[PDB]
Amino acid sequence: VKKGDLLAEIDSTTQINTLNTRKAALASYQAQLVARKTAYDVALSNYQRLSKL
Amino acid sequence: YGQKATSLDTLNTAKATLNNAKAEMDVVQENIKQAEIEVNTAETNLGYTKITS
Repeated sequence: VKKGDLLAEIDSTTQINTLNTRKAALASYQAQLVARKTAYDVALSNYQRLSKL
Repeated sequence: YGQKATSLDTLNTAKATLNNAKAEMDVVQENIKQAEIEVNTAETNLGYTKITS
């Protein structure tokens, strides 16, 4: 069996399901980034002006 | 108003409510006049204080 070869397999299920879990988490956290950034855009261009004035 | 927001509805206050201030002061000029006038005529109906020869 050449180094690093095909030998076994188990129930990878529980472990991939939780991988998919943890990639959904992320996949929403980036979608928080969307809003929790534009909110700052609306409040950067509000402030940078209101302060000048 | 050049600073993007300050809705026109509040610039228009200022415009028309400047001209109303200005003009409501003119009215009180013409009144100052009419009072200075009618007061000189009110001493010129007081010419008659010797009935000069």
